[PDB]
Amino acid sequence: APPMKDYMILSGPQKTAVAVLCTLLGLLSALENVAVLYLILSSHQLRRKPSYLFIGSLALADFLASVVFACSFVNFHVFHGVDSKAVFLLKIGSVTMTFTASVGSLLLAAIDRYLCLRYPPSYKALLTRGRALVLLGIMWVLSALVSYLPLMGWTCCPRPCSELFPLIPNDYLLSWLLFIAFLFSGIIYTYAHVLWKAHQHVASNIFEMLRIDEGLRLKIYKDTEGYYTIGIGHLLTKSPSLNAAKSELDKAIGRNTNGVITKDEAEKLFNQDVDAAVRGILRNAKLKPVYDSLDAVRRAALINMVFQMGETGVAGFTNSLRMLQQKRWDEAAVNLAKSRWYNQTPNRAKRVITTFRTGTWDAYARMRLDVELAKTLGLVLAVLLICWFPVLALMAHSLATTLSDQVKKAFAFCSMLCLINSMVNPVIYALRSEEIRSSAHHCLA
Ligand SMILES: CC(C)(CCCCCC#N)c1cc(O)c2c(c1)OC(C)(C)[C@@H]1CC[C@@H](CO)C[C@@H]21
Repeated sequence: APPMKDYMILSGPQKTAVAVLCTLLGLLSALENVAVLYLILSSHQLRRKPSYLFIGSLALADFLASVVFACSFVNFHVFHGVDSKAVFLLKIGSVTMTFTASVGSLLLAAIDRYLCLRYPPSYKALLTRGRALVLLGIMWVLSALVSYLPLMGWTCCPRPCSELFPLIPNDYLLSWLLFIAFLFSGIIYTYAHVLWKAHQHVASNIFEMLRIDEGLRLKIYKDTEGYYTIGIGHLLTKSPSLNAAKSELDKAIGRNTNGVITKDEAEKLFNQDVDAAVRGILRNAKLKPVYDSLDAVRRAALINMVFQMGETGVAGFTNSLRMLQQKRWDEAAVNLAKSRWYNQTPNRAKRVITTFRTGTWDAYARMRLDVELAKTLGLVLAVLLICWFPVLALMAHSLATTLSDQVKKAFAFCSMLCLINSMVNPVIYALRSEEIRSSAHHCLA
């Protein structure tokens, strides 16, 4: 077995360099984690949600790691400290558990977001307050099992020992690294899916715009005016007869629908009405110049208006139409707010008016705050990936070839990044998370 002092390498000023960085970063990391752990339990709206149970569990795994790692790293390297032979297997095992639990905490946070975005109405039933804690425990137990194995019956006896960590073999590290790479593969595969489903909800085009405003329905419905309609506002007949509307439906689809149409039929019939709306605007002397100046987003906002009150109606908004052509967005936004169209349908008008001033689909963005929560995580996962890649790579190199004191020195400075990662992560939540930033004004006082 190799000696304990052989793993202590400090070429003069690098001993006081770890002493100034590791002690400052480790105390500052435990300062932010405690400001997050209490914050989740302090606010009534944050404690109930399962997403914040994984944010809290990360801060819990980070707080304990920030104190256990910074204590034992400065102790062993800077002050040449050796507590006991059994206590060391406890120190290392405690660091191994707290940092593995940070990874696992984020995997559950990534799984939480996958279910939320992939299956949104079935999320609240697929993931409950209890189920999240059951998943937390399972993750914490498997964290402790893989982390304390050396402490238990695993140690390097006839098998070669690791040149980075004392008393631990190459075979156990290989096992933990492969286990951690399995947790990372889980994170990468689950989050790649999270970004794909988040793009689906932020995706906008006119069909998805008017789907919100007009209201999609594959069954025959009645519009505000009282006439029979189908899909995205496709008025069938003004007539009070449903059988007349049912006949009009079979006429417009070319099949015996019996009151129900398919989604791609509603999309077919929609683009049929959009093409017809566009032609109407073009064959309108007052509307065409306005349409000519508007972009792919603002053009859709005008078609939205033509869908609502027809070409002859929209053409009447001469005051606003002049501003839309002159690109005076803010002046048109306030002028349109002074219309009867805003006084009759404020809900829809505000959104339409916004698309005219911003030039963005943000006004029609579904699940925006739940989607921005997935964005927060992405950055947290990026930092995690950045900081941990050099540390794990040196541990992988350790098992394949023999490494000299020059590599051993470099590993100690990479180990400092885990501490930086755990310090940076609660700052990301303190800046992006809107629910945390909104609670930051009330909870602290
Ligand atoms: C943060 C981490 C990268 C976690 C790796 C988990 C172990 C893998 C398994 N299974 C890590 C890196 C370290 O360099 C060390 C760590 C933990 O723990 C203490 C107790 C502070 C050690 C003190 C003695 C040093 C000997 O050179 C190694 C120090």
